[PDB]
Amino acid sequence: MKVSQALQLTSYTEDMRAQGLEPTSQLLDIGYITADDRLAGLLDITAGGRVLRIERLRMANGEPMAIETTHLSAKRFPALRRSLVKYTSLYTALAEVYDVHLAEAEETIETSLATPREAGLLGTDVGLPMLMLSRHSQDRTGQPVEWVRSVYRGDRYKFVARLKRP
Amino acid sequence: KVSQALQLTSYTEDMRAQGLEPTSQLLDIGYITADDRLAGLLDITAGGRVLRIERLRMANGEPMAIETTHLSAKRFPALRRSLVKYTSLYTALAEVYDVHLAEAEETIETSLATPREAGLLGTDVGLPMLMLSRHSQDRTGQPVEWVRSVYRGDRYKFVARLKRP
Ligand SMILES: CC(=O)N[C@@H]1[C@@H](O)[C@H](O)[C@@H](COP(=O)(O)O)O[C@@H]1O
Ligand SMILES: CC(=O)N[C@@H]1[C@@H](O)[C@H](O)[C@@H](COP(=O)(O)O)O[C@H]1O
Repeated sequence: MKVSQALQLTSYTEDMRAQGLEPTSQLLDIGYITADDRLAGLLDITAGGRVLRIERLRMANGEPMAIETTHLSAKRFPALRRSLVKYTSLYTALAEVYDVHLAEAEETIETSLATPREAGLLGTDVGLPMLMLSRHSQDRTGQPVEWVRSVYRGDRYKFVARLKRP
Repeated sequence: KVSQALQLTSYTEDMRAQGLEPTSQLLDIGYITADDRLAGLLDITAGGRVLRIERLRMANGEPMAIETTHLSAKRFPALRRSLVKYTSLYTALAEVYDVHLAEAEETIETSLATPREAGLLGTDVGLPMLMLSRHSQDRTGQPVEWVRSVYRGDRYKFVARLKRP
């Protein structure tokens, strides 16, 4: 009953088309923030630097799946906020508008509980275990492009990884 | 929350990969009968004998996970004393049986702690847990193990390196 998601450097839009499900999104909030030392180091920008923050509800066939909050350097991508009016896929926007392509990412997987707001958005009981993911991605020139923190419904997701003995 | 890269390594290797000292407690070990599910996973006949091993995993002495391992009993004679000997299942597999893991599929999910798990892990019933399953095959292409582990949600995180094909 859970979606089985392969761990791979792919977009939510790509992932849902793999599942044969229709991906839609709801822009919960978008705008600029000032980076603290942590976010500055992750995006290789000067402390105090401006960060585009994008928060989206990701749905599969109209049902809430996850809330994703993505962070990118506003200085590098000043027209990206506006460009997302035209693109549903962030990765597609980066490729077509800025010729930026992701090459490597580190993804972290943890579990914890949703905030009251998240639980309301996802339609889950607030006591439901959730899958808390982060993704730190870099492009083909080795520059960090995004830092993403996400909350995936614990009752709808499992992740799958292929392991190899080195 | 302590980090741990997803790759085909043992608990022992992963712990020594950090500065953490791995210890385990053997909770139980015994034979069960395989249902169709397990029989398929281990490539034995339904009704076949499976060795189930239950271990408590500690990092620097603090309880971290309960790990339940399933293997074909017929394939691994004297596995119990061999596990006592080497402590690492993977070391035992290599040294005793000349069995070497080549590939595995790992599943990562959430769950809630059962009363048994909460008691063993010194935590609360209903604490969010990370539930990981590993299905591994050896260099002959044969499945070796099917493992299910429950990690304290407040103490563990798993890390994966992604690269675009
Ligand atoms: C790691 C994670 O939880 N989600 C990633 C996220 O890092 C990325 O920003 C998004 C872009 O999807 P889009 O191109 O469809 O907007 O795809 C994935 O879902
Ligand atoms: C959920 C999982 O992947 N558990 C793996 C398990 O499949 C594997 O049998 C175990 C081996 O460790 P050991 O040699 O006993 O120290 O390492 C665990 O981490």
